[PDB]
Amino acid sequence: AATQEEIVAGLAEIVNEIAGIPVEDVKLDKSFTDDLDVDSLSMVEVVVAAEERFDVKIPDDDVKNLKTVGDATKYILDHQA
Repeated sequence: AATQEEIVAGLAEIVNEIAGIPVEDVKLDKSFTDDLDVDSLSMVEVVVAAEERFDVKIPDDDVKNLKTVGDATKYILDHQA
């Protein structure tokens, strides 16, 4: 279980590990594979550590359709426990 504050703010922690993007820069209007740029191939590893964080369940086949954390937020909320 998590909140938007865990998703948005929390992702930046994970994103800072995976790639090294600022711990507040992974905002709702910040697209992972566009504005953020998070290694690009390793992006699934962000998912893994995010799944670790929110306890979310998002397989590679599922995550392949995301964009920003705006999408990720309501998405992760429905895909988490």
